[PDB]
Amino acid sequence: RPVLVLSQNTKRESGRKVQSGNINAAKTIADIIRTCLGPKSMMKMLLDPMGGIVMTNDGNAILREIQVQHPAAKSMIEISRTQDEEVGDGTTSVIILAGEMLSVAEHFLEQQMHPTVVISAYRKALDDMISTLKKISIPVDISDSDMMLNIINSSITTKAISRWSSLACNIALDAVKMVQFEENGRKEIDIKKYARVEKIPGGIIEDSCVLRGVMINKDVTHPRMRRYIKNPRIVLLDSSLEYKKGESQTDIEITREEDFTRILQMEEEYIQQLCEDIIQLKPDVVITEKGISDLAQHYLMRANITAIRRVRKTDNNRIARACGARIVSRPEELREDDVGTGAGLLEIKKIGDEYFTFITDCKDPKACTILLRGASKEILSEVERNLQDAMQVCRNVLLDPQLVPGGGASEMAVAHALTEKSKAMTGVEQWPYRAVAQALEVIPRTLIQNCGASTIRLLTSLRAKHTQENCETWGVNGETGTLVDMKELGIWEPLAVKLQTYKTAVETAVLLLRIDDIVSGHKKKG
Amino acid sequence: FLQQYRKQRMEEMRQQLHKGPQFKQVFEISSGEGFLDMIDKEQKSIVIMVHIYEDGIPGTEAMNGCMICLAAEYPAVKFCKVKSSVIGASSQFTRNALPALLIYKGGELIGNFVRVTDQLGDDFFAVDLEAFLQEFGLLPEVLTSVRNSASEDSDLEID
Amino acid sequence: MAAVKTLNPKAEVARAQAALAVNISAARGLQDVLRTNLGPKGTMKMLVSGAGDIKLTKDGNVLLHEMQIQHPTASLIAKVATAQDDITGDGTTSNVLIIGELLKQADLYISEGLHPRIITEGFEAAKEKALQFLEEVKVSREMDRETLIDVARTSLRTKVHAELADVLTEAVVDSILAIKKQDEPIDLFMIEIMEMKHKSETDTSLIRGLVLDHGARHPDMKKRVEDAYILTCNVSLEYEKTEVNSGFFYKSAEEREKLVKAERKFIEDRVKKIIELKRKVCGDSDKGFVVINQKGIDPFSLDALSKEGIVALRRAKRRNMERLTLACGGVALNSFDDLSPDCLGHAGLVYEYTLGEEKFTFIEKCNNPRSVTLLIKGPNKHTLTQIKDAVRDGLRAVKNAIDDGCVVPGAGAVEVAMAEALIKHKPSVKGRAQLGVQAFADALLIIPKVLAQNSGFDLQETLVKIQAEHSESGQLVGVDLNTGEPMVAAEVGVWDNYCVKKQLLHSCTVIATNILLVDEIMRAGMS
Amino acid sequence: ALHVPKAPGFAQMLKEGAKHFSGLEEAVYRNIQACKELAQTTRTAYGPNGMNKMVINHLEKLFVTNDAATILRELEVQHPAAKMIVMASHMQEQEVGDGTNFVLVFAGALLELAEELLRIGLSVSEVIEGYEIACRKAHEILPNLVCCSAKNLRDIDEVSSLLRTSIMSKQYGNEVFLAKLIAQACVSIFPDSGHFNVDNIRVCKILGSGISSSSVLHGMVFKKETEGDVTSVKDAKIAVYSCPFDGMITETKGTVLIKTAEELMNFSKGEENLMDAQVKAIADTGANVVVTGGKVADMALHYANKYNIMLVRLNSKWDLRRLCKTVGATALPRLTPPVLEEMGHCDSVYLSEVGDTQVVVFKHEKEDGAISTIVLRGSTDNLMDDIERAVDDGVNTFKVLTRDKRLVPGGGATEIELAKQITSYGETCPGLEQYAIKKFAEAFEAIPRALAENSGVKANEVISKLYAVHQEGNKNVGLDIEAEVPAVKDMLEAGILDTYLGKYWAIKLATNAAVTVLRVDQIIMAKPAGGPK
Ligand SMILES: Nc1ncnc2c1ncn2[C@@H]1O[C@H](COP(=O)(O)OP(=O)(O)O)[C@@H](O)[C@H]1O
Ligand SMILES: Nc1ncnc2c1ncn2[C@@H]1O[C@H](COP(=O)(O)OP(=O)(O)O)[C@@H](O)[C@H]1O
Ligand SMILES: Nc1ncnc2c1ncn2[C@@H]1O[C@H](COP(=O)(O)OP(=O)(O)O)[C@@H](O)[C@H]1O
Ligand SMILES: [Mg+2]
Ligand SMILES: [Mg+2]
Ligand SMILES: [Mg+2]
Repeated sequence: RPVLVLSQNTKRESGRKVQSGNINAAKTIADIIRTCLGPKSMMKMLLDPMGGIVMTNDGNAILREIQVQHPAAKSMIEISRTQDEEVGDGTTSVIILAGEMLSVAEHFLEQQMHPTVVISAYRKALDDMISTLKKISIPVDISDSDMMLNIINSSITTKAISRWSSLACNIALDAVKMVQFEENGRKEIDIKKYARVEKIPGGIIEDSCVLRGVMINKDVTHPRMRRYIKNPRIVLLDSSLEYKKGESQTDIEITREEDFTRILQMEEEYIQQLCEDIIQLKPDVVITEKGISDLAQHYLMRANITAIRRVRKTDNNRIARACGARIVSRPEELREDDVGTGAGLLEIKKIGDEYFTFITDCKDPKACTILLRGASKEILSEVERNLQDAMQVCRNVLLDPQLVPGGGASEMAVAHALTEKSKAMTGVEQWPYRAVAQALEVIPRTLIQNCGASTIRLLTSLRAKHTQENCETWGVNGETGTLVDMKELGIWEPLAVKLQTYKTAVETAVLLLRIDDIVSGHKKKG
Repeated sequence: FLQQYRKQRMEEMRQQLHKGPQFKQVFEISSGEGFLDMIDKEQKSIVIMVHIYEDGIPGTEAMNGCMICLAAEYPAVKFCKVKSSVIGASSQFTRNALPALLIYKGGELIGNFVRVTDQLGDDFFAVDLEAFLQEFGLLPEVLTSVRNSASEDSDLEID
Repeated sequence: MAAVKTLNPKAEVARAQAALAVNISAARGLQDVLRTNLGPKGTMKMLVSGAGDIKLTKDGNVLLHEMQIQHPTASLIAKVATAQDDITGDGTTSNVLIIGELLKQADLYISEGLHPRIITEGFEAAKEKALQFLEEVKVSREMDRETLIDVARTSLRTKVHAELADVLTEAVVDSILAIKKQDEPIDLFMIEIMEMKHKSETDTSLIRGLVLDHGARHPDMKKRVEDAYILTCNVSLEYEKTEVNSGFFYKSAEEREKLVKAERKFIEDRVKKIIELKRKVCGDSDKGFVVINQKGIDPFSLDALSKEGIVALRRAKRRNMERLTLACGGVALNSFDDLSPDCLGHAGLVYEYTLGEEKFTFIEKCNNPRSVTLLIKGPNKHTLTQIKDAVRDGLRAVKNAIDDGCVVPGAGAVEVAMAEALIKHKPSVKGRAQLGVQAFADALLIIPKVLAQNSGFDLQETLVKIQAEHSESGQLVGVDLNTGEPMVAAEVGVWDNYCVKKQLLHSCTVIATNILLVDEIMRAGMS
Repeated sequence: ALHVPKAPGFAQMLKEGAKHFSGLEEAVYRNIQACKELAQTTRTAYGPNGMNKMVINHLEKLFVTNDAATILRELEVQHPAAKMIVMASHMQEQEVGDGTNFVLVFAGALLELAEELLRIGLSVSEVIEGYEIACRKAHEILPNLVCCSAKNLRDIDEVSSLLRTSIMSKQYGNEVFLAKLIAQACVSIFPDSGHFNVDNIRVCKILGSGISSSSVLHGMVFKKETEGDVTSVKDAKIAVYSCPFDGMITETKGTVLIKTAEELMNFSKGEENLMDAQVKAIADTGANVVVTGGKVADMALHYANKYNIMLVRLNSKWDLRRLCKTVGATALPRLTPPVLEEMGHCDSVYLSEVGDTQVVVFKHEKEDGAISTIVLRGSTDNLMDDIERAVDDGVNTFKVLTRDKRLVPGGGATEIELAKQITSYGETCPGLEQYAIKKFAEAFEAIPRALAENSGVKANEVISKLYAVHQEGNKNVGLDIEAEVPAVKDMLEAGILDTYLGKYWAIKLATNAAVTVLRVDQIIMAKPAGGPK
């Protein structure tokens, strides 16, 4: 009956209402995780739709479990994920900053200022923020292990693992240092692939350690295999050690009596030939990503060789990195180079009620396994998240050795510098510039709020202190609510984290400011 | 002790890390003719799974989360949900047939599971329903940065 | 209402004091349910599953798993208890009670406007002090048979009836001492637990060998072999199809018969190898031959083996390969390519027992079996399950006692001493964390309180009697569940695993600290 | 102020369908009441005067019997405590074979008196301790109550007299005839070797001529026909084949490859000649009866008919092994002619017709063998099933007699003597366990009370007379069924005896079930959901 231009379910709204809704949604997203910032933050309990429980105080972990309908909140969640993936830290800070800049932009949008002017002012302020951050930074001697440990500690004082700080810092530093690789003139760290974190519930957290090798959840295929080898020689394979069909259709035609027996004998002889090819290199351990036949097990064991089968490809790559081996598909092409010498011990021991394979005495290994042992699964997941944050911070510092004062000192200094710069523009865009400059004070403000101290008095004192000459390192003590210089407290952040936080927050503000129309309801049309 | 399925735990752990961007939600069909013109539409070579449920009945949210995980892991399949009352099922369906797994392939049914609580449970995991669906061969056989896809003029050289 | 509900209208949120109230209420409910489990005088709970299966249990973990609860905090506590049972195998009920009392004592101060952070700081300081005290109070003793018997009784009496506890204590201690190797970690996979359903519960015992749940599959097999040569093999003695799609092509009935005869030459050759070895090792009827195979045997090979006086078993368990190699002393074979008499185990008696439709095979009179079996006999399925759980707990307790060089007095004595030490150390702790230390001490005092309550006495009078006696004398005095007067737990023989106590302290403190810091329970994964 | 909210804690966290029963009055008393209800619903089928019950299961199948184990099996019992008591009864049936009703009645009485003790003020632990002590005392006393022994199991008359009492409770009207049949069947089995196998007694139910026409056959009877035309053999030479009576084939794939016309025209002739040669080789060994476990080919059947060989096809392999055992043959895997030692010999194999059923009979003229068959006649399927249950009870009683030859007087004499002795013992012991011991002793009164109630007389007068007689000194005196007034008579003179081992196991299992039910203090039932099986 009715005739329409667009579809019936296509709903469109535009005007000041859309901007107000976007800014309100961003402020709501910021308020969700506002109290999860600082050393005195409180954890949150998240219930998964699958029935699982996430108990954490990380910005990205909290935000990725929230389902929202407003596309502005979806944008903010994507911002959180981007910050988490790019640098690994500052996830709550970027969300809070984006919310604050969007609020101070809404203030101007209420008046008759076009959003494009606000966006231009925001971009200019972002450039000046980058300049100030690069100016107030300090170098770091990466050789000094104590300084690196202090940096990691300052990174993890705000997490639940802070009670065991020396252990976690040493674990992260050792893992990052020994996963470092440099081949063909290319330097890589690769925390994602190598340096796997394996968590086993039970035990005590102080028993956790980083292994000089790789531990996998596998057991020997046969009981008579040796479960403890002093200096094993390890061979890694992809192809199965069992007789398998070919690709082509290869039906046989048996007419003589002995052909069936001959086929079976040839299958056994092929298995024996593969095992002899393996044995010719004189190894002690054979690891296969696929199955190993029982006859293959017998032939390997006749040469006193421990065999483990059905290992994941990632685990095999990690073992190859750790023990200096090379994965070989066809056993007949095995060479002396492919055999992995360098493992200093291999042991299959029992933890709880399950067997675990340890290769934990490698000399100069390029891969490691972090063995987490805690109260339960959720505690171990939180510990793993905190360790990931620490390792990301360590890698960021190693790539860029620049350092920046923490606890809001850098932000207050940048805000003061930007205000002093704005004292000379004498234009019409100076007001958004100064507003977004002062919007950086939200994180010192929320630090004070979480500490429980008086926000107004402490913020006024800090702002007055930053007006002096050499006071760029004066911040707020997160757990006592006092103004302390951060060359004494020692809280410092990598420059990369701060740069990424500012850039991402300002660009999120720009992206959500450039929008004044929302159309929804149309089908994907695909 | 092969019945314990030691690989089930590692499969669940790998499924927990399914996707980075978002968990995504199961599409909710709002009308009958919408149901008709989505089952009839789309390629016939893809399997479309339809979820039948009513609010409040137990044994539902677990399989909602299971389908969420399956859609996260499987981009090909078209898991979707629709209210039982919206379609207009009879009293017997609304009293003893709430768990219904409607599977479409080629425009016609190939899987018609109903009353799956006994064969699945009440708080079953994703792997359990995945194996149950795999029992009848119902499952068809890298991570980009964000995206890659950007006339037909490609390139030439001097000529 | 809140921010999340504004963003997601169909969301459930508990915020600020609401989260604390919900978590503490859940913990208190779990503690109230599991209070009656603690101690040998605790009540027995009956669980009926959806299908109607009846289960009698007293374990904290078993009770938690089959308790119809769908709470988040209960889920966290269940995970903690599951880890505790997985590693140590004991202390689940104590874990739940200590968590609940820690949360209750913390709430007692939090409700007076105090921040949970100070409570957590006090908790961690008290945990460190309690760990130091536990290190300084443990009884480092030689793990002889008597001490292991004491520990096994201390566990099984809490798990089952007194006489059944004594029988299980003897069996468990004997089995552990049988499989244990000097200065070598104890592998508990080598103690097979088999269930029989024909005798009383007190008829369970230890077999210095192995018991198999399957018997010979040929009616002509010998039902009893005195002197047995054990051949532990993993070779398929049934017909196997070619991997490369062979098929047969013939032109006459005679050729078909020839092909049929010639398609079994492989399996016939393997059986002939087995028969030749049997004839070599034993040329008489004095020594029997037993073949245990992890893979099946077809009727033709079964008949061929039976014609030679060989008893053969098929489809054995995978772990039974190691169990038989360790018990009988042979070598597991994956192929008969080169087999010699040195690969054969020995068994001083092999016989089959028939029970209903199930056939069992017994392998006794081994020389020095490094792997033994525990036969569970009872008139009911629930009785078998309960005895199996009790045996698991006792085996874990004895293994823990052997592993650690020390053992800790029980009956609440160590908790009372820890509370006294924490009270003494409280002035040392600066700030307002003294309240957290006091709460930790009061929470540790839950064990003697619950023990006295279960025994039928009054909490306050018994607790003050115990504390006064400990302060006056200094002895590690605990609750005597029969009279109520303090007793020296070490002298009586009430022993607790030191590793269990350390794990209890660590896990309870960690989970309580993490729960107390939660300020928002959230669920917004829908819509 | 119009609703009572759920209490904070466990009450709120409980699932929607779950039930939580805790404490004494909410759990223990409810369990005791349920067990009492089960004991009541089974009580009326106790003793010779016990009454059959028509029980219809969920599959509309009809059972009429007074066997307590069968009645409990065919009842959809839902209460967990009654389920536990039923498990105890089934365990008693499995271990011994008779005494299930005794187990149930004793457990019900014990739980009733336990509830009474808990009401007067005794604790659960003290009641359990007293019950255990009294059970130990009863087990100690029981051997002294043994009256006589079997002292012979190869005698038909002695075995029939011993087995009469076991199958007197079931089929009270005609027990002598059934006793004689079961005695003959059992004596045929049970050779010089002491082992006796219950499974060796086979029962065949043929409808039509009343149970009084039942007979025992030293052999096997199969409700089948003969594939061939030969239907009667007088000097049978059975050869048993586990393979089908057909030419064996390959196992991968059999494909006939023909490349010339001569092969095409000669293939069928060669196959037929080979089959004829195989059948003639089988027949030349003197064999005249062939039993196969598989199908029978047309060519093989024709050639067997040509050589006058009786063919029987037994589909079930259990029957195949039973026939091999009873005839003395070996199930060959191939179609080769049987060697001399593997040939089975039966004195007469023939095709008969009983009622309207075609049967094949393997009959031995000698009064021995390995398997004996009882051919049950009747006029109703349910009646024949009840007679079969009685036969099973008698065979199990014979097996128990083989295990242990001691006997104790029946008719409630043993129960009354045990009650008197345990009551006397309970006076000596001080403490709070004396009440529990006295109640355990009094729980033995439920057996003579049930017998008197079923017999139609006053139970109190019978019990008082039994106590008077036992106090006088006659410990082998039970109630007399064949009387219209409460009366007692000597069980030893009347030959009413039941196995000592059965009573021992029944008492032990009933006490264990009672104490296990008593130990339960909390019940957490999950939502029933579904699960029909
Ligand atoms: N001891 C401290 N005193 C004051 N501020 C601190 C202290 N430790 C960390 N901070 C500040 O807290 C911030 C870290 O908070 P965090 O919970 O990691 O949020 P995000 O993940 O967004 O960085 C850093 O910016 C740092 O400046
Ligand atoms: N005979 C006894 N006398 C006194 N105290 C005992 C006796 N047996 C056990 N206990 C104490 O009672 C407690 C029993 O705890 P238990 O029920 O095993 O909890 P869990 O199952 O969580 O380990 C132990 O801590 C032990 O110290
Ligand atoms: N002729 C008889 N006179 C008196 N009592 C008898 C007679 N025959 C059997 N009984 C009694 O009946 C009881 C058997 O009951 P029964 O119905 O067989 O129960 P169950 O099948 O559980 O053994 C025996 O204890 C015995 O004392
Ligand atoms: Mg951080
Ligand atoms: Mg315990
Ligand atoms: Mg009877």
